[PDB]
Amino acid sequence: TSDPVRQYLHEIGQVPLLTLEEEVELARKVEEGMEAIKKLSEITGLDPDLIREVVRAKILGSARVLDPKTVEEIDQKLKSLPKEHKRYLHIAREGEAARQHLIEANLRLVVSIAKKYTGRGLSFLDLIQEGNQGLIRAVEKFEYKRRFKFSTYATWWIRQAINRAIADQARTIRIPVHMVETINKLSRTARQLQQELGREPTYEEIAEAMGPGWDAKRVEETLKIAQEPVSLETPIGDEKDSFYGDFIPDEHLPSPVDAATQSLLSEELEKALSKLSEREAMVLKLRKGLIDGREHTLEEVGAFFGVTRERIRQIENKALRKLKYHESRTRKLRDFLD
Amino acid sequence: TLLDLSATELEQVLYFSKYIVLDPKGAILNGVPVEKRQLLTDEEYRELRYGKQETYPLPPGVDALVKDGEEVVKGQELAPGVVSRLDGVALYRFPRRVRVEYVKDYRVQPHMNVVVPEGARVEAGDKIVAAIDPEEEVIAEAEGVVHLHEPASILVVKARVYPFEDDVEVSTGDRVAPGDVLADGGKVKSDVYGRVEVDLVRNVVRVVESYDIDARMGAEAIQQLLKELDLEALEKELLEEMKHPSRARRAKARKRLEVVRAFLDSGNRPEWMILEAVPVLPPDLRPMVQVDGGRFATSDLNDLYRRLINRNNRLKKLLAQGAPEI
DNA sequence: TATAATGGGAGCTGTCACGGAT
DNA sequence: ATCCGTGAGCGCAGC
Repeated sequence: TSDPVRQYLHEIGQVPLLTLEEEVELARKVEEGMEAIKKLSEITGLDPDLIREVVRAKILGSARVLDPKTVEEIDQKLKSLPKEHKRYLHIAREGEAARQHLIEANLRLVVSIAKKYTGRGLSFLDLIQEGNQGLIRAVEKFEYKRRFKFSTYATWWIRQAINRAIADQARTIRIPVHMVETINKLSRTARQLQQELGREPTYEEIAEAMGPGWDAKRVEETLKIAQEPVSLETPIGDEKDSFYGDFIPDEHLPSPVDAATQSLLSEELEKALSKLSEREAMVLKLRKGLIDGREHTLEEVGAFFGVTRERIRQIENKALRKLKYHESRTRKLRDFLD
Repeated sequence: TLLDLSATELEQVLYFSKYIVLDPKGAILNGVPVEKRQLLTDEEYRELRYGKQETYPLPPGVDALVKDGEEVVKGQELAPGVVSRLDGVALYRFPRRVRVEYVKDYRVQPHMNVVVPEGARVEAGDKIVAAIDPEEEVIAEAEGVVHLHEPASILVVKARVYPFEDDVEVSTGDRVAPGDVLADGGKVKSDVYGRVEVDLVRNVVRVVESYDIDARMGAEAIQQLLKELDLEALEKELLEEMKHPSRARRAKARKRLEVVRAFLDSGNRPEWMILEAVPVLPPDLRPMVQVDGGRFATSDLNDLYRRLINRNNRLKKLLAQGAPEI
């Protein structure tokens, strides 16, 4: 109980193992039921998924958390069919149940498969949940006409699901599986070099060993993308009294010196506009975007003052120049430029 | 403390080790009737929810002392070496020998399957056995009586038999109760609570002892239970026991009452102790900033929160799709 | 997309005193 | 009685 592994082991360990006769019967019954769903879907004209779910819903029960009156309403129609038509409904119910049994029983393989996919950034149980997820799709597609034992076709979806999951849930930064795959072959080809060369590969060796379109630049580039973030709570010193974030500054937030200088700059800049008329200053405010943050074009400023752009443009120049003269007596604002 | 549940019992419910029944739905386990707030193990919950179905293995090569449709009891044997340790209806499983007596013996194989009931009158051309290859399919050579023997195993299910001739109004999976009409427009009715499994092959509506017991697990159970609790009432009951001679009784009643009173005076609802919407701290307070080295560094909270999301959406999909409870 | 494949893997060891629940 | 969970000095430096 304390060990969730042992718990799943006993939970599925009570489910007997299906014999070929039992397996063939169940898997066959599953297939028949699904096709019966098709025929019953057609006869009803309803959405095949909906009727599959109303059949299952009944199989599972309202115990599972499409209000339940719906599934009853449908089931009423489903049962208002003649005897022959209800036959396929009955078979489809039997198939949904056989689906469940085949799954529940063919899971010890999923364990014996995921036990070798561990140590890849995900725990046994997380991986198992993925392998079971894929297994349901595999059971939904498995055909006994092939005559291959379930283990054969099942493993494909059991390995794909876990392997896909490892590539989907192992990076704090979501990186596409194809990229992960390139990175994996980079390490594979690299290690080959490392063990052969008797030393240690470089950007340029692996690049050529990889093949065409592969250069040293690309190697380092791919490694840069592969770079993974580290924990801020990482221990510093043998005394666990310090952490990384303690020794990491804030660059974003206004630093009192920066905010102080901005307050001073805007004050002095205004004091410079006090050396102009409000028309000259206002023109500059809109044009430079001091009026309301948004800088307004000359045509807009001429729309505000009701003036030809040329006159607005020229008075803006006159105003800037007047500021320059005043500055040539002060140069107080230059300090803020720094 | 509020639900008068032990810490072990809590853990069992939250970590899915034992079911807690919220409505007994007429459930009898070991004779004793089932009550609300009762802890059932998995095996028990199965018997009460589904049924008792045990298959005893027959050593291929020996015939069956029992026949399809017959009923057996504990102390009675299916075959010379295999006995039934239970009573109920017994069904052949994978009969290896089909011998239709044409008023002839035919071998059964793994992939082969049968579509006729035992003791069925047949004529030339009808369908009796099917297989993957119709070239290897068995047909009805002439008029004859169906007979099946040498089953691989016998499923002795504790169920009841309800033969029918008219269309059924019950599909396999449904649950039934004594007197519930099953088929034949009122003629075929139930004889006990159970689960129905229409056998189109044998045209028999079987019912296996089973009720609609509501024995849930996890916080959903605890949340409903907490929501059902009436604080005012529980206060009264604890106060009355605060008048009991035993010192320990009054002690525990006081502590429980302290929790109850806390919820009453505060106005908080015990169900809030169960979480359905988890908050997430403003990302600034738990960031992944870029260090001077150019690398980024994240708080452990981020990897915890993501871990939950991975599991949650995984569950949402699995639930929405529907899949074995296990 | 199919030989068949069906109970895991690694354990931390040289404190202790107190309040609490069982 | 036993077991579980709780705390067990402050800085500075720590490459």
